[PDB]
Amino acid sequence: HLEVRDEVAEKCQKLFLDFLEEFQSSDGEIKYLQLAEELIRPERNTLVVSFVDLEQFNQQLSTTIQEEFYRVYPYLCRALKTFVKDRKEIPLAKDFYVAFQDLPTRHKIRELTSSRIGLLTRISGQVVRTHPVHPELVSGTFLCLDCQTVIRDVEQQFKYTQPNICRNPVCANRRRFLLDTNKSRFVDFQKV
Amino acid sequence: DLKGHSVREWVSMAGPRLEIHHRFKNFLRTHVDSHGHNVFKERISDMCKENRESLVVNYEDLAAREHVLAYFLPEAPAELLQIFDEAALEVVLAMYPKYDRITNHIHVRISHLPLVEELRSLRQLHLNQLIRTSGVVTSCTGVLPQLSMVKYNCNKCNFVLGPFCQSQNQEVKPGSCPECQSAGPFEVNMEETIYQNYQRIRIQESPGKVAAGRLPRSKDAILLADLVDSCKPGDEIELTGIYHNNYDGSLNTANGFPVFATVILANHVAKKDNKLTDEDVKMITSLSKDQQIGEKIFASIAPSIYGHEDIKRGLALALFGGEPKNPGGKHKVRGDINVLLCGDPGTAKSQFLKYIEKVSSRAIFTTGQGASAVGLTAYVQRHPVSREWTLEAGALVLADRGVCLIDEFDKMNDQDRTSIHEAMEQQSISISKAGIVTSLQARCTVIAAANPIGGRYDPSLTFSENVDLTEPIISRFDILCVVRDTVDPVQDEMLARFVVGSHVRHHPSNEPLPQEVLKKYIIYAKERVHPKLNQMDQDKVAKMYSDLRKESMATGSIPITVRHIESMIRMAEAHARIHLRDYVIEDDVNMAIRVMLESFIDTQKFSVMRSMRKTFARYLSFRRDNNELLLFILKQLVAEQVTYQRNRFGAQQDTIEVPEKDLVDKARQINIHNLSAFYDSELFRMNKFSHDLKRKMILQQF
Ligand SMILES: Nc1ncnc2c1ncn2[C@@H]1O[C@H](COP(=O)(O)OP(=O)(O)OP(=O)(O)O)[C@@H](O)[C@H]1O
Ligand SMILES: [Mg+2]
Ligand SMILES: [Zn+2]
Ligand SMILES: [Zn+2]
Repeated sequence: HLEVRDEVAEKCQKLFLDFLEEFQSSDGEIKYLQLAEELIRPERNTLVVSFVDLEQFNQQLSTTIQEEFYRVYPYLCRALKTFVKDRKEIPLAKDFYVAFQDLPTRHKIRELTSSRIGLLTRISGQVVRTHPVHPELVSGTFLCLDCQTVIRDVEQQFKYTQPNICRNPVCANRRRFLLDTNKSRFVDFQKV
Repeated sequence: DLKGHSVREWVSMAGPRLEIHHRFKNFLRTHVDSHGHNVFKERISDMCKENRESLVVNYEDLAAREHVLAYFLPEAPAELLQIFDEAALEVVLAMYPKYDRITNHIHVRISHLPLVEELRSLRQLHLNQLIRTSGVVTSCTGVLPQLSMVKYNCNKCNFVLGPFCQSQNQEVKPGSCPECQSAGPFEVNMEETIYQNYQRIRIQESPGKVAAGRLPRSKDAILLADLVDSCKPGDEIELTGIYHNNYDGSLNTANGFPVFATVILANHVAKKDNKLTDEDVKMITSLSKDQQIGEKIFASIAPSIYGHEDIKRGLALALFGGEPKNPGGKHKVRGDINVLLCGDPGTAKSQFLKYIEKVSSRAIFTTGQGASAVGLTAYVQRHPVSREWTLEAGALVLADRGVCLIDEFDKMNDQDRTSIHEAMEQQSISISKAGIVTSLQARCTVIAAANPIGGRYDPSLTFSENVDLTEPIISRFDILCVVRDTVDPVQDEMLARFVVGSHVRHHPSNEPLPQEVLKKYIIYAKERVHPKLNQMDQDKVAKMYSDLRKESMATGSIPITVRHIESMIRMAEAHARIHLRDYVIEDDVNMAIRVMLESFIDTQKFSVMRSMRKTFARYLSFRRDNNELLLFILKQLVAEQVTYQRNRFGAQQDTIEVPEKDLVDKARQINIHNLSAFYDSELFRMNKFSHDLKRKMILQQF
């Protein structure tokens, strides 16, 4: 009914925004403000934030980010989006991404077990081959071919995902959908 | 708020919709009745008390408090009434938390809408708008169940497709099955579906309103879920509803022009009449002890008919009725007092029957002609308006526990005659028509009016050879009222004053007791739930009937029979019931004997009638104040004198007079000897009478 709130992710997002607008470098100025300055530029959409700083500022926040990275990552990106919207004049629809660096611990590729699924890890390997850069659908807006209702912002989970059901309840359509490419959003995607 | 574009979509929009919702809650919570009486708290309270799921909101009050909602209400009433229903549900659930398991939907009925349009004036301008109209319900379907929240079965995998709202506009048709994704056939799951009550009525303009010479117009209306069975064919109602265009009727079948059928979605129905169970027996009983309740009751029937007091006694007796009884289960005797008024024309017989139809509960009216809605005989056929195969049980069984009023009794069919004979002898009607072999009960009291043969009652003949009814039909009546019309200047003048007065006081630019008012009269007659009983005076009755037999054989008369004493028992029980006695007192028996004897004597031809009047004056004069007896005598004397004058002189001398000797002789004949009370009586003067003592003459100035 009231859009059940992921309270862990919401708290993580608020604390991340606080770290963003409050953490300061050695000289004493808010470093990620100076770094989000570069992020106004087109072709610029990732803010690289060091995990050492995140540990220094808020230990519980960094632990939550490390332990539940996959569920809270969109909220970290939303916090970055609000962090930059007020400062500057970005396009409304631009998407911003957060990159973490300097994890103190490194895992072996043998150690990438099913207990590490969905949590922040750093690995080292040797690049064998890189594929081309493609656009990847991250959320498509679909049209029901039965009742012409637009189901919007259905999230792809690394697979082409159609809406489970048509939003129109007297239409139980689960097969016949049309993607609206111009109404959908993509990300740059490379498989290596 | 206000509008920046069309009202329907403006109040559909989320912002203004929510504002309207909050404002209507504010209204329902904060409306006082000009005397601090918080109307809606108590209204919700009593509605929940009796589980009514419908809240009536006065449009005057809504407009006075908040005029923007009132101005938006008739422009887009579908949306506004939806909002109002949601807000009413919220306010009720806030006031009563436990009422969600009673109805889960509150209907708001808008009252006293000022937009009163007559049916002939609805146009395409009015479409989708809340209108108020008035008219007469002409037809009404039964309450039908209509799908409300319909669950469907996928009859390919049996999944139950979730509840879909059923709008009034179109059939809800599911798309795919959520599980198996079949478009294929579905069916209503009638166990998981919830239904709502549905009823179509046709309402036409009241015939009084349609005036110039033109035909009345009718509209269909749809009553839903609380409004059903609030009307009835014949009711005059006020209808508030949405003038509706868009469901499935548009004449696309090239059957003609692309015209649209319209309906009114009724939102509020208000009948135009009074609203039959008694709570104060106390007043009835207080009147019962009045010791003169009988004469008040008799004077209280047919108040708009002048005179005819004997007919009024008979009709009151019949209206109260006697005691049915059936020893063992094999000797049925009715308690119904059937009354037959036979009288020459223009003597208020039909007015008497219409009065009885007005006062009696379960009275139905029928005629010997073909000019009636109900007919005496039962038949089975397809109903003209319903199209529905119906056992059209006759007017004799439609009045099974009440009274059947048959006007123009002598002008019946042979079929009608055998029907009335069966109902009035067996108190049942036997069908053998289609495949229907049934017997169905007609325990009515029959009150009939007939005309004499030749249009004038001839007292030279007996009642039987005056009326054009067979003996078996006449014998099944307790009271035969011969309504004999004569020229009497005083009675003519009183009647003329009466009727001209009725014409004066009903212009469009506008005897010893007081008649008991007709509403408490109806209530008093509802105290026929006290069955009663007698243990009084068999000896006098038996000798009365033996002497009646000997006189009735000693002349060539219609003989008294057992039937007459049983009718006397019925009448005595009826008279005792008038007094709520619970027992039959000797004056009840004496009054019953008087009524039975008067009916029996007047039935006789003139000679036997007069001889019997002489030889039974003792019985016939009970409860007569000896002023009426003298008045009858004096009137007969002066009438004989005027019929002498009109013949010897052709014309009559005004200020007719008769000598006191004749009156005193007749008074000694009836053993009065006291005429001073008569002379001083008001009855004397009211009949335009006077006498001169020194003249020794009594006179009538006209
Ligand atoms: N005694 C009376 N008091 C008041 N009105 C009377 C009386 N007698 C006759 N009328 C009036 O006379 C009119 C004729 O009455 P009504 O139609 O009842 O007579 P009727 O006996 O039915 O005649 P018919 O035998 O021709 O049917 C009525 O409008 C009635 O109001
Ligand atoms: Mg008549
Ligand atoms: Zn659909
Ligand atoms: Zn199915």
